[PDB]
Amino acid sequence: MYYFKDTKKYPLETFKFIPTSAMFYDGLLLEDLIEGYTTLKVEGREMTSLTIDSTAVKVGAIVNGQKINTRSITVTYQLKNKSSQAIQDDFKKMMAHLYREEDVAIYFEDEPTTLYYGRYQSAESVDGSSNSIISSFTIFCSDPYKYGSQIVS
Amino acid sequence: YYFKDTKKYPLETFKFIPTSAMFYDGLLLEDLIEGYTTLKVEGREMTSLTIDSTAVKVGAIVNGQKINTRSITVTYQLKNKSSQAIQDDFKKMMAHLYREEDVAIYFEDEPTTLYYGRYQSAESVDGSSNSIISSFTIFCSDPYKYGSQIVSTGVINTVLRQPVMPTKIETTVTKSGPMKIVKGSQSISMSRANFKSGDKVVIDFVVGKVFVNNLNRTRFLDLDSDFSNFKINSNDKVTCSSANLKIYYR
Amino acid sequence: DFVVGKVFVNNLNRTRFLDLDSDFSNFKINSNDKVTCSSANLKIYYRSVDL
Amino acid sequence: AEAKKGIDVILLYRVLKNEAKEAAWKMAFQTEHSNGKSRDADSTATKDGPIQNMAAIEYDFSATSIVAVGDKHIDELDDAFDNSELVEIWEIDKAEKGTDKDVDKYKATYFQGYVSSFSKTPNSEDALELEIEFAINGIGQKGYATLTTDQAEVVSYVFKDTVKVE
Amino acid sequence: AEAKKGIDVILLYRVLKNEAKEAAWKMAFQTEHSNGKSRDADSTATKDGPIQNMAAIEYDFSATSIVAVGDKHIDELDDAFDNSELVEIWEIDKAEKGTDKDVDKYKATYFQGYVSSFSKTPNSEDALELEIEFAINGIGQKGYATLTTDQAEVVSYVFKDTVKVE
Repeated sequence: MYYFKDTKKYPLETFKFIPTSAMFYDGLLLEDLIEGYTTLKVEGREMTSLTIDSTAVKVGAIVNGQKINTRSITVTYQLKNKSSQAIQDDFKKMMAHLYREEDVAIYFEDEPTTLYYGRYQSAESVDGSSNSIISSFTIFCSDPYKYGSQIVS
Repeated sequence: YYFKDTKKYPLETFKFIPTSAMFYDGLLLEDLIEGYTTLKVEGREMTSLTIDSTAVKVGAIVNGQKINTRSITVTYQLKNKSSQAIQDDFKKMMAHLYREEDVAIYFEDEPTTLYYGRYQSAESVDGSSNSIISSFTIFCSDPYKYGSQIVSTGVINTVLRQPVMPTKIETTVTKSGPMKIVKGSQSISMSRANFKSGDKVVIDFVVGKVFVNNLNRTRFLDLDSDFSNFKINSNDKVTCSSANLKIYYR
Repeated sequence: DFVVGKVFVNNLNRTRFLDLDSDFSNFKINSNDKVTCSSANLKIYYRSVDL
Repeated sequence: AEAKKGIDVILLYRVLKNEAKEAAWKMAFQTEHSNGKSRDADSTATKDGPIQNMAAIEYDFSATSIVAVGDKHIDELDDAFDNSELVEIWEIDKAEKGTDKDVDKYKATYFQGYVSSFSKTPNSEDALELEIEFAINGIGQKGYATLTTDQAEVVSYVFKDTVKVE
Repeated sequence: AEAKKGIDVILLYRVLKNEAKEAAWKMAFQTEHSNGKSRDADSTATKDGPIQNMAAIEYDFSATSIVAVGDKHIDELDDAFDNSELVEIWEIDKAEKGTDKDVDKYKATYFQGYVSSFSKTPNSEDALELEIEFAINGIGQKGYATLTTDQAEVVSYVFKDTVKVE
């Protein structure tokens, strides 16, 4: 965010603030491509659920299989601009960058040694009457594993 | 809490174990993570049924009955100070909880019961804080609450709220000839078998086989015996003339 | 190769050599385990999996 | 009998992690504080009349004082609020004394909790005022507490003569 | 053992985009302002007692002053509100001083945020007042700030003689 400053003139320069839960999509930060983009929070990469198949019997049920479900990650952002024409170009650039046809590598900042596989799936409806928008988009990971660094033995 | 004076306290205080703690597969989750605490556990009190019926002119006719399974909900609280160690905490917790078969679950407020179940699913976890409250669900396909094991040599000397099925009955053959286990109006007979002295005949009920000297010898059992209807009750006597009996049940 | 399911010999597919009763996709490694071969020199690539 | 004055009830604070270094301190210039307890009563109507089912206890706590110059404990409370640490609270009554095994002790009550409010409104014609609210875990415990000599008396002057002080 | 007067708390402002051109200035004719903090606590009831969980910080800020004649800073605040620009805020206390490394500085606090209210009600028999409200980003930071010589003293008049001024 910001740090304490005196009441005098400040002659130095301050650079952009990188949030904690930034995302590397295909090796590029979205904060670098667009100057108004900011990632707020990432939810859905913490806990995992299973699926159990069973049939009813007289004194309960019999379990005959298990499966591991996929994962969906929802990322909330904020896009800000002053001109009405340029925000459409910003959205065009963002959509052209996010759209992919195969899996890619996904890196998060708060986990420096974890690797994800996923792709862009869908986006939420955005507001059409303002120049500051808060919304989210969904990433569909078909492999619910978190990998680590490669070791040779 | 415990009352303390306004003077300096020179002793050391340890962590607080809540009233309803859970031993999952023989381990306590409070001893693995330093920011974990169990709040409350729900759904282990009553059971429901499922009755099948067909509609008729003046009501309905009941033909079958079943017992529903059980689902247990556990609520916890995970707390930490850094944005990076909480991920390792979650990874540890999932490494411990995920299992492939059934396990044994113990609760602190019920020190004489045993449970069977496994982890099923979890609720969504908030992603904008370091103090998190959520829950997960355990799926129990066996809705019975068992107890300690009792070994009795032919006479039941305990109190049972419901008739139960013994797990297995080991015998040691003394006399030579056939075998017949007799109970009130119920019996299990092997009338075409010749047993020498010292054979170990084990009647296993959970699988449905009769083991003789560690071999499958179910072929000796008559077809008119009560092999699935054999249930014992309090103050009941099981006697056999050709061997000495041992009974395992809960 | 385990991800694809083939055995390569000098950049050629020769999967037919395996026995009908050998374990191919059931080969799982654990900590402090030893893997030995009497004919070649081994190199193993793996990644730690956390669920 | 005799009425009981409200000026005989005071409060003491101490941050939990410093319980092995210091004794509890008294915040200066206290004006009033409020302590309340309540239960939620759920009523079910039957053919005989209402039947009440009671719930757990909820605590409502607040405090008020005047900020003094050079007092460092307000900084401690502010830091505890910022970092979200546990705080201990003692409610001591000066009108009750112990008899047999507690001769120099007063009746008191013990609490622990967090800090959930910190406000101050400075105007152009009054003195600075501070208001604090707490959120309390568990159930408060009862016992007897110790008050030091300097925290239980008020200072005043005595007779003086009419000569130059040497 | 002296109370702290409410007059010794003042506020300073500055627009963020002019951080390299001008120093922070002081609003004229300040009357009062409100500064509050709070956390929202969620109570979970167990068999041993309630367990409280804490949330993030919420800031409530406001200020009130009297409009002066020929002041150009009110126009700056109005333009900042119209164009939705960031503003810096200082809350300096005049009764606290530093000893070792902060010799001529006062204890203060630093915030950044927008403007979300701008009201004035001119009647026919009173002076004109202004009320402002703020929305604060992030968490406030603590430090020591510098006050210049003309922002900390009040003008008076000095004794004169009865002879014609030359």
